[PDB]
Amino acid sequence: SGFRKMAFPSGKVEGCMVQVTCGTTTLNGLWLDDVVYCPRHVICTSEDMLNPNYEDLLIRKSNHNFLVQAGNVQLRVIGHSMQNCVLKLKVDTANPKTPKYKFVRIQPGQTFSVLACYNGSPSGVYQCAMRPNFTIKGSFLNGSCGSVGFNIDYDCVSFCYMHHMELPTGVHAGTDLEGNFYGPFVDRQTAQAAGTDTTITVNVLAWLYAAVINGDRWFLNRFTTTLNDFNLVAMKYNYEPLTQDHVDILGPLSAQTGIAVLDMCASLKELLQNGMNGRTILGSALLEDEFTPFDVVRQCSGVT
Amino acid sequence: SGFRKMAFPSGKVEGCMVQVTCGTTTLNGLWLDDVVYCPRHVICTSEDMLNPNYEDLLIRKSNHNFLVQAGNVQLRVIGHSMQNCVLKLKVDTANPKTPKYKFVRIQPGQTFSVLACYNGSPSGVYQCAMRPNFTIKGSFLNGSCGSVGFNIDYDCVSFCYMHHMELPTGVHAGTDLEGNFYGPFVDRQTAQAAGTDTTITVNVLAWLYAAVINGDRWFLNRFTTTLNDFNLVAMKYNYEPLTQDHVDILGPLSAQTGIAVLDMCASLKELLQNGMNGRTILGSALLEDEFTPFDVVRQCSGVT
Ligand SMILES: CC(C)OCCCN(Cc1ccco1)C(=O)Nc1cn(C)c(=O)c2ccccc12
Ligand SMILES: CC(C)OCCCN(Cc1ccco1)C(=O)Nc1cn(C)c(=O)c2ccccc12
Repeated sequence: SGFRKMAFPSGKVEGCMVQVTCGTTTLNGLWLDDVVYCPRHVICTSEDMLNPNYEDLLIRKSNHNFLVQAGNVQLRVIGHSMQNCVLKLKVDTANPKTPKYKFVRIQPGQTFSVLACYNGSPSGVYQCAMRPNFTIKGSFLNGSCGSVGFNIDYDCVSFCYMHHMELPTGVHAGTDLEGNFYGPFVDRQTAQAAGTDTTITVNVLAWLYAAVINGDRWFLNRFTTTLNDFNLVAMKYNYEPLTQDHVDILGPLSAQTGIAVLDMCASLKELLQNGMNGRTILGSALLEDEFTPFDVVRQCSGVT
Repeated sequence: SGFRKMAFPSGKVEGCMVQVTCGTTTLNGLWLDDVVYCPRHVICTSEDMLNPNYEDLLIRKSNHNFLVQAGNVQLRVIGHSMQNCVLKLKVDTANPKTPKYKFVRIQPGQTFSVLACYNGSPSGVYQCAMRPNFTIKGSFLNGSCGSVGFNIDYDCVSFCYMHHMELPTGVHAGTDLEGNFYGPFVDRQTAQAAGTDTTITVNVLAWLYAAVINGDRWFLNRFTTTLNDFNLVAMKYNYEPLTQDHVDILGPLSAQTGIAVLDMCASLKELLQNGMNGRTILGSALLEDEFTPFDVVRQCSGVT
């Protein structure tokens, strides 16, 4: 029992972190096989970041201008290319610690772990979610660009995020491992505002199921609702609309607890309308939305 | 910017996890050098757990009765001994992945990361704190015994916790790596109640400093207080008393923000008395106490 915000074990990703330096700019890179992936803004000077033309700036860079250091040893760069907002640096040595991996582009509401790194060295690991406005609420200081987000399925690491930027409001933006930004963000120092950060409804419901499984049941009410009635309330409270696909995904949690999905929706509707009244659920005084239904099943069953 | 509950990178500890089986009981072990450390109740059957006499039960066990599996390969046990509530199994092979390490016994209020494991395989990593009642609020299912808690200082892992038990209230109890339980708990299936789980005041203050550093400043008030006046309020709200040692530890955070420690105490006093009024601090609707002042400095400075 007990329910914690849990990150994946980070070892498989730690073995991939390298430092990439171009000129006087240093950030993190991800070394998989004989390729090092890093944010393309490693080629920029501070002055270039106001309005960079990456294709033009890249012309002034050769293989020998990219310094890649894995631990305290230098990797030889034998090729380089730009794919969207990431640079792929071909090195002469395959990473001996390369885990089985995939590159995946996640949808909003999906969670993942971030291994925050500085100078190619891991500092910590935390769990977060792709917000519905395509930002993440991370913990990133200068030098953390190139840190990655991932999920693990047994022995395969699915990389889903690479850190690029902080918006002026302190929220974070980045790309998938193909270099495509999540959301409308661009790698340029121009003020970019985020859209509404709505609450991930299917994740709140999953966490209410986790709470029932662990014995926090005070919020269970005597009501039910429909998807349409619930969604009227969800819209009022800036919660994402609940679809039958979300209901389907909650099926195993509904089966384990015996609480119909629409009954849990009605309990969540009452929590939104009445508030918590100074009470807590799983040690939180607000409704947690960074656990997917799969995370709850995984944590409550002990998948390794 | 951004402030997250961050665990240490778990790779160095992942390389130490093994599965230990004795008879039909299986749990996790920690392999450092040529010794595997695990909870002594691996020698017990379910019936023995009601009132075990470990010294007597251990007489019926030889080296060949302990099965230690590291990955999918078996380690040869060449010696065994009981130290308090842990068994030390001497193996014929030093763990090639043994990191630099120390065994430390932490004080209440100190935080650490837990690598939850099942069958010697890591499932996840989370950050928690030794509560003032010497329990931890973890996330542990059957099979998680032997999972460890640790802190990392550059390349040295300081192991501070080994998981042994869940109390009937769903909170967790365990030992240091010398086998001494934190608190008064015993490894026997007898109902054991925990004392008052008070809030770690110095950690709440540290987290209020982290909030100011990241721009959440609404709670900053126009008051100051004294240690004695603050402690009258702390006692009323089941907060640990604040000492001058805690004030000393908050010094670097006071210096960085320009907010005197006693001024932050007065702001915390007003939050305790007025509540949050539906507002949040660092995305939390309650006062967080599982960040030490050192964790805040580390996270806000980017120590790797
Ligand atoms: C858009 C994201 C990716 O980067 C944002 C941060 C960009 N950097 C850091 C960086 C990345 C590569 C090379 O330098 C940066 O120096 N920008 C600034 C540019 N200029 C001209 C300023 O005057 C300035 C003033 C204050 C703070 C930042 C800046
Ligand atoms: C005290 C801590 C360490 O262990 C608590 C759990 C102890 N175990 C598991 C275990 C560890 C080693 C061997 O078995 C256990 O089986 N106890 C029970 C004993 N008996 C006799 C019951 O009837 C019973 C009924 C329901 C649930 C648990 C038990």
